[PDB]
Amino acid sequence: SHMIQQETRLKVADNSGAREVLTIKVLGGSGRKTANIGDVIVCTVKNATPGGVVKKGDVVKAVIVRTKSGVRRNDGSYIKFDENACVIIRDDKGPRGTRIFGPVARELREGNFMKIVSLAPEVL
Amino acid sequence: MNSQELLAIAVDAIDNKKGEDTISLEMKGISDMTDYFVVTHGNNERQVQAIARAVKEVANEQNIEVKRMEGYNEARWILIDLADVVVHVFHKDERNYYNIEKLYQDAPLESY
Repeated sequence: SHMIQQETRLKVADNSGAREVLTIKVLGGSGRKTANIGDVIVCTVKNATPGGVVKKGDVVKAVIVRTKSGVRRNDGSYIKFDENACVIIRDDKGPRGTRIFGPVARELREGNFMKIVSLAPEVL
Repeated sequence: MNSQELLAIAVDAIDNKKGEDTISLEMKGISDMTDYFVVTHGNNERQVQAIARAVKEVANEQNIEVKRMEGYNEARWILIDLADVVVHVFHKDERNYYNIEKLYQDAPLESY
């Protein structure tokens, strides 16, 4: 029920080959150590699917797309998800994979992750 | 203007730079984020960058703010968010990988 920080494990919500990562660093000019929706992180792949492009042990960047310690909108709405989840991303922010699994938070569009939004089945 | 005529404008800009296999999807039933998805491609990384700029320019020229361009530099998949309408420009060798059309195979598709 708790936030995303170094050494926290996360499910991967795309077809990249990564199934579960281990956060090693929250990126962001604030230097702060909490990651939430729309934040980019560095992580090491700890579980991968055979035949995927992304393999166990790789170091990748990923954008947080679901957090089980959610964030509050300008609306005063507060959204939460049942699990922590991210999407492995390229350096320009396009997804490594080609498919997204489950719901992603709409903040990604303002984050310039609108590619991930356009592939995602559900936007909350 | 409404998304329909914004749609019409974007495809004209795409047809201007000889955008291939250009289709629109009606996303109204299916999404809150936009009304139309446009999908087209070019044969080389310059042409994909040109079709993108053409979509920006013809949308500026009528005073629509291009809200963001994503992947413009790499020129493989350039997403141009016009908010009401979202235009995907693909490198010929990348389009089939993503297969936007088949991901939304129940959205009303129109081709040009």
